[PDB]
Amino acid sequence: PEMVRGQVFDVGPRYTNLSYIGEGAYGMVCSAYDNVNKVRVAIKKISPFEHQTYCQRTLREIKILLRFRHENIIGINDIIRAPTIEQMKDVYIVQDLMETDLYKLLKTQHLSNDHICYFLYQILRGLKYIHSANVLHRDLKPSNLLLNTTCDLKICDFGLARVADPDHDHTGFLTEYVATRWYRAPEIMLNSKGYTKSIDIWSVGCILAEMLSNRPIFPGKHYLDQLNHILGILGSPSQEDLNCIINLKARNYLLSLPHKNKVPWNRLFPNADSKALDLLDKMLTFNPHKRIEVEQALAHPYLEQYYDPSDEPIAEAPFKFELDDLPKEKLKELIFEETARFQPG
Ligand SMILES: COCCN1Cc2ccc(-c3nc(NC4CCOCC4)ncc3Cl)cc2C1=O
Repeated sequence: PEMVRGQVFDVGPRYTNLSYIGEGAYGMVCSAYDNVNKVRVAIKKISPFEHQTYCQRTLREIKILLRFRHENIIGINDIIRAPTIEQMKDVYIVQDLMETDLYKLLKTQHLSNDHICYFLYQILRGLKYIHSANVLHRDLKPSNLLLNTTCDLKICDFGLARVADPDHDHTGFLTEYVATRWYRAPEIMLNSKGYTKSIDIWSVGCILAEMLSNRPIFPGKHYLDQLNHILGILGSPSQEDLNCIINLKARNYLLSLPHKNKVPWNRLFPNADSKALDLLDKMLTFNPHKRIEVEQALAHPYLEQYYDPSDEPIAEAPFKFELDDLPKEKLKELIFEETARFQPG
């Protein structure tokens, strides 16, 4: 076992010469040389077994990604874990290594309008597949959009991904939320658990805006500041949209705010393609029921040079619907079972 930044990476001898990439609350990613396929790969060490929530998220991530196969989505190529539940302290997911991500690219590179268009196309093409499986990504952001030197784009990090559940989307005002703050749709702060597909379209909207200027459109500094930033650009919600917010705490907060008029997109993005801003507007709609869906976004005139629904595949086996109540110890068993197919035996 090699250390990487203090963590044992128990993946050798097949995977050697490890370099730290990044991490999260319960895992670390490294590049590693695969001594079999003779390529570098990405390896995520996941260490979730001391927390039910991280176990839930580990099982979803693995189960979702094992069902998916698509050019614009990062798959799982191998899973390393111990041969018995007793000896299993971590799980390692092996994935295609990509050169960079959109976060790093936007900090260093101006994107031509043709690159923005192609990137957005690829995002939406992968998202069409995800949504067609009845899955939500729920943490779409530039650092989760990987790229290689030929500008192929793949969506990664399904750690917050969930099967859609729109009948249980309602919650109260200021309900805590885990996904990355700057890409949260307004309704998260108002009345939404983020259990419908419209949550991901908002994030893609934010990504498109950020591609146009190299800067996050809504960099909220804290939870309610995120909504402040959204309403500064979109302006005050209409009576009709405000009437869809039935929770009094949320509604009366909105009614307490000074009036704001809509900032026209062509004012924030003077050099942008007019069709790009027309799609941007439709993705960054305040009311989630009125917000554009993934297949309509693909059909938008901005993407006319790429749109080809016959070459925009859907999932063969969508998710049909309960791991919420299960303890740490039973989810470990389910993770062990879910990963059994990759064992030598
Ligand atoms: C612990 O997990 C948290 C959630 N995260 C974080 C993360 C980071 C990185 C990759 C990844 N990164 C690369 N290439 C790098 C891109 C940036 O620039 C250097 C190379 N290639 C394949 C993958 Cl899977 C995946 C994830 C992921 O799932």
